[PDB]
Amino acid sequence: KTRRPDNTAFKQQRLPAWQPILTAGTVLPIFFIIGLIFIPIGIGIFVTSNNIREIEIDYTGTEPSSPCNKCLSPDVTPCFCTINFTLEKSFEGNVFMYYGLSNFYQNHRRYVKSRDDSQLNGDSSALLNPSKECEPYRRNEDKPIAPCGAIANSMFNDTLELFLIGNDSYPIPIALKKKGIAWWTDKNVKFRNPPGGDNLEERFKGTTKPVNWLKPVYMLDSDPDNNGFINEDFIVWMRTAALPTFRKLYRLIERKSDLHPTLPAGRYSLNVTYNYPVHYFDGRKRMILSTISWMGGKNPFLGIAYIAVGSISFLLGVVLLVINHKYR
Amino acid sequence: TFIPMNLFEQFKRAANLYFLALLILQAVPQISTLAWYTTLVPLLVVLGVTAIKDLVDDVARHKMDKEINFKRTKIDYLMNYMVYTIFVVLILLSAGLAIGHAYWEAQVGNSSWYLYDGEDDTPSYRGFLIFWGYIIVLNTMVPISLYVSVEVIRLGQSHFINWDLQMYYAEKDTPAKARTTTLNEQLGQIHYIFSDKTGTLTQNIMTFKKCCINGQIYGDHRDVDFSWNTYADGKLAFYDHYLIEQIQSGKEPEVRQFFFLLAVCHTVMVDRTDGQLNYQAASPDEGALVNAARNFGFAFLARTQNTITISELGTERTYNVLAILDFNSDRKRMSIIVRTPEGNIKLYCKGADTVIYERLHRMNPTKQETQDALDIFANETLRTLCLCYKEIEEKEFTEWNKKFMAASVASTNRDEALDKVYEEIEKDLILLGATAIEDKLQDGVPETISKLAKADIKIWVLTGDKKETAENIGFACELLTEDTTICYGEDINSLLHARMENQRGNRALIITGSWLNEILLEQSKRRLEAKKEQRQKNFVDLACECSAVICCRVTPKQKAMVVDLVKRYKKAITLAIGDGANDVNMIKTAHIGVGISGQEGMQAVMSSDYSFAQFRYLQRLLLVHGRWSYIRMCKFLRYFFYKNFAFTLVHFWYSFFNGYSAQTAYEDWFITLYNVLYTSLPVLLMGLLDQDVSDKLSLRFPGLYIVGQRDLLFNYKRFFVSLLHGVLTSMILFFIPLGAYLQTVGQDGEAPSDYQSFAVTIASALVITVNFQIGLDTSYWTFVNAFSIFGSIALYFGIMFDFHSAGIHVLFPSAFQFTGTASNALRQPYIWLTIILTVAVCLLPVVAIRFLSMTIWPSESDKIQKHRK
Ligand SMILES: *[C@@H]1O[C@H](CO)[C@@H](O[C@@H]2O[C@H](CO)[C@@H](O[C@@H]3O[C@H](CO)[C@@H](O)[C@H](O)[C@@H]3O)[C@H](O)[C@H]2NC(C)=O)[C@H](O)[C@H]1NC(C)=O
Ligand SMILES: Nc1ncnc2c1ncn2[C@@H]1O[C@H](COP(=O)(O)OP(=O)(O)O)[C@@H](O)[C@H]1O
Ligand SMILES: *[C@@H]1O[C@H](CO)[C@@H](O)[C@H](O)[C@H]1NC(C)=O
Ligand SMILES: *[C@@H]1O[C@H](CO)[C@@H](O)[C@H](O)[C@H]1NC(C)=O
Ligand code: ALF
Repeated sequence: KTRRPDNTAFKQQRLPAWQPILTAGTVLPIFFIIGLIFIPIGIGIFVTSNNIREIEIDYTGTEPSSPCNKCLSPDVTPCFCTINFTLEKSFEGNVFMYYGLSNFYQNHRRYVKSRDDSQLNGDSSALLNPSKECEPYRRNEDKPIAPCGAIANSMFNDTLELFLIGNDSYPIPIALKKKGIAWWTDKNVKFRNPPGGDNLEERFKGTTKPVNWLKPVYMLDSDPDNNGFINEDFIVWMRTAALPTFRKLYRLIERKSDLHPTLPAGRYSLNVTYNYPVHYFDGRKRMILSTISWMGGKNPFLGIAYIAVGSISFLLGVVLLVINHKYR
Repeated sequence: TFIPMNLFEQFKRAANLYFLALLILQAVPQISTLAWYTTLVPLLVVLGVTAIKDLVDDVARHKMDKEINFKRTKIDYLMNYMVYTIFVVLILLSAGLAIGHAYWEAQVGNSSWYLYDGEDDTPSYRGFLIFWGYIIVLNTMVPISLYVSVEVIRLGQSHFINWDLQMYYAEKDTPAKARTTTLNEQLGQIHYIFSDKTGTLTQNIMTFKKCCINGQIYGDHRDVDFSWNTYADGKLAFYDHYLIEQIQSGKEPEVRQFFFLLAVCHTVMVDRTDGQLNYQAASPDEGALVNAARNFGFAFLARTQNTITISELGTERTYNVLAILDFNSDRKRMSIIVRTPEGNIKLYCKGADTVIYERLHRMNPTKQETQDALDIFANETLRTLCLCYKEIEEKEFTEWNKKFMAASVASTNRDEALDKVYEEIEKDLILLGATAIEDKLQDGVPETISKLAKADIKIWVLTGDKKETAENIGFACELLTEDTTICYGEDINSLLHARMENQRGNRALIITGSWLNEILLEQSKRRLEAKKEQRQKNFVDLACECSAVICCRVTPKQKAMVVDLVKRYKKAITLAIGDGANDVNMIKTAHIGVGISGQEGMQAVMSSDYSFAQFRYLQRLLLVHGRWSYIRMCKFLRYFFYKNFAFTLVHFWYSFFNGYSAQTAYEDWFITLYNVLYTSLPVLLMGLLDQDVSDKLSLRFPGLYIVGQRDLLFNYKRFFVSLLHGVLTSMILFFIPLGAYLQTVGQDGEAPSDYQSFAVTIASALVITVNFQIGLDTSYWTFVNAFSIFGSIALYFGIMFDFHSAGIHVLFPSAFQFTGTASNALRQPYIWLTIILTVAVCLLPVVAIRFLSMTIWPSESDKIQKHRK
């Protein structure tokens, strides 16, 4: 028919190769070294997580006997809820200011798509031509809503404030910083304001606010570096969470100059401007104060998991020896 | 034009139209959940390169035509049913989660002000609209890049058959061929094989050794190079001086014309320009038998359109040949009518005893002494032919020649008259005996028959030939041994009848095709139609349980018929190694067609799937190429459905935690490239290089073939195991980050706890989990297999950063939206400490069950592979 097939390892199916065989001497140790590294890391995660001092406060006021049940029906729009809490152990290092929303599905298919991301990117065409993605919130009456979308519309708009009640009983306000809550990339890369101009007013012409927002997106923050679509709270909000019960970094508390703890143990009061209704759909709202750990944050699931799988790796490892010895 | 190529590429295949039906489904913005990119881009690749792999053939044909001037796979049938099984399961869940979402839009959807917007929408109507979303979002449950990958796996695996140096003949220069690059996995699933026994189990190198004349045996040492005349060119060391001197002088008439018949009744292309008087015979028997005559002086000089210059002892006597009764495989004989210069007309005939004994004279002295001779010849693998003549009065030739002239005119059709005219005069003939010529088994055939038999491939030999040459050759190639009990066909009629009124190491049997159809029997009609069909299927059950059965005296028409029966009425996978024009029929019938080059025409070669030169090469075709091809093929499937079911089903679980709304748990582009870029290479290379054992060890242990035939390594259940193990895996990829995402996962100034980082972590733990899964699957870790796996994972991470880089965002902000998610999710020790956890939780139980299953139930390869020798 044809000439000789040229003799090569590839064509003759005799390439050089290693034949990894799963003997006892190769599977048993990988199990233990996993079981002897998942336990100590699991212990490391767990102890550090339990070493993180944290306090969680639920201020939705839906249950009776809470002293802001009045805010469930704000006959007058601004309703203020006050909660007193005491810190048993001082926080060391900077402390993170949070908020949470339980049973709030920010990840709904219809909900997530509702965003003209190109318009969140400051695309001049996208402002006056919101995508069909944010169809129901394209326009208010005649002109299109710039922060279009259900998500941008439905922005968590409370104001959680922390006051330290000293021995004199006079509230001492606690410093909270509104910068550096979002990622570096999101501030400068994903989320951008429109092009040109100097003032955000003239830049957002021919566009109304979302129906839910009380005020336009022009002056969301006094600082010009944190107003508009680069608003820190917006970026944290709009950057949809992965679960119904989620948590979001609200503000920062950096370390005080003095050697004293950032949040000394004592009695503190939480004065929140209730503005977000979550009782309609069995939702909640929370505030969480947490101190930094050099190895991430309080994640008992990972710590408990590594103990759990790390042990099972050892239990799997010690199980395998008997079968090997019996069938030697 | 190239547009017609894709038109039929879509309609015939179950899934190629599926994803076309889906593309319009994602086209309308009403139900646009997953963009058309998700299906269009992987649809072009699967349809694009698949056309390229076949466009080369068409381009080749166009060139060859200008300057000069259907088999389907068992695996193919399953995959079509699997896509249907994905269709029902996908739509079952698309409605199975429509009930769950139906409530959610009423209880939680109505009150949830952040979702309601002011358009009247019933809780069940919202369930209807999403029912398209569930279909769309989980569209990639059906593997888009399957049909492309199957073709590439077979095309590569077919070229190893062609390229094998150990299936390449030396003197003929005839490498193996894979004509049909479409059924490679079947070579590993072969249950039955079929052969011709001439050119298949023999060399076709025929050298005259013995013959029978007047019932006497000639060719035995008694009473020796041929140096007495110029015609008898010395190339055949003969013996039996009696025969040598019997022709020198005192020639008997019967002995005289005997060698004359060999030199006249034939169709060779005689040569005289060389001066050596060569022969070039289209059929091996005529060429060798004619050469015997010249060695004995009866040399054939030349032939013209109607005259022949045959010579005898230098007495060049020219006969006028008027008609030729050609040989075709169906008639199994040849005859010739010639006019002697004296004035008479002489008729000579030759061929098999069966079709010539049906036309014996009323009584001949050479009848029984001939009959007891051929078996003696055939008892040691001699191809014996009966040679007989007749002289007819001129009056007999008168009426017999007009009907030729009627049949001689070509016109549009001339095929039936020639059949009837040949038979009627030939019914009576005068016999001499029968010749005999040896064709020895080609080397290595006993090995392959022995080796394949231990691989549990049932081997049958189909041949219109002696029921003795193959029966004696069978023991000469290990086809049959002492244990098997070959019995004649008389008992089969009684035994097969006996079981019928009841209903109203190896086994073998010896039967004849002339009698084979009697078993098949080739209100009463319906009863009788099922009467023979019950015998038909039952007999094939008496045959299917056999690794050696002698089905012989079967014509071309009866070759394909037998391959039909077991192929249809057993569903067993059939290969056929064949020879000559006579076997082109069955080689089409069998699932795999194989044809040996031989020396009887490139007919079976050109009407086959995989063709090579020697039967011994059948070893590496099945035990090395077919066996690896199946393991390479159906290990690809197990990983290929797995990698997709474990891929989409994150959509299922993430649906429970987003209002059952069918949200994408992955980046938009992670669905496109997953089937074509992130898991396509390592499974393909495994599909071309995965040797569970070495080629030398593959032939040393034929027992590894049991996997393909029994189809153990892949079943219908193993499809769901790849689903359930994909359900379990999809949970782990989803819930392990979920538990790590419910709490803080390193929340700081750079606090990744969002959905995008949730998607990246799931994607990262996916490719590593599956690309380590294929790494945990490859038994033959070549430096390219290792490159494919780590290159695949490196490829996933390599372009993810590009996809997540700030540069691509400006390119397509609305389509490439994940930005800095990996760079903000893969720098956290917690996330990697979670990906390691998710990857570990994904693989350690897999490693544990692979080891545990390997320990409690070691595989055939495993037991063989534990040793270094
Ligand atoms: C803080 O966010 C909440 C969202 O939970 C805002 O409540 C929403 O306010 C808008 C109007 O600002 C309501 O839309 C419509 O208001 C008109 C009156 O202008 C009323 O007639 C309509 O029936 C409709 O309510 C919207 O309904 C309301 N949200 C809900 C769940 O009812 C709130 O205004 C925001 N406040 C601040 C200070 O940001
Ligand atoms: N060219 C031939 N001419 C006459 N008889 C033949 C010829 N070849 C084979 N035979 C005889 O008729 C039978 C048919 O041989 P067959 O197997 O059909 O040919 P092949 O296998 O070489 O293609 C044989 O048993 C033999 O006795
Ligand atoms: C909370 O503190 C305020 C001010 O100190 C006080 O008026 C109020 O009664 C306190 N409520 C409770 C429940 O302690
Ligand atoms: C709480 O905050 C509001 C808003 O600034 C303020 O008016 C009020 O005096 C504060 N203290 C309360 C409500 O006890
Ligand atoms: F070898 Al055959 F017909 F007997 F092709």
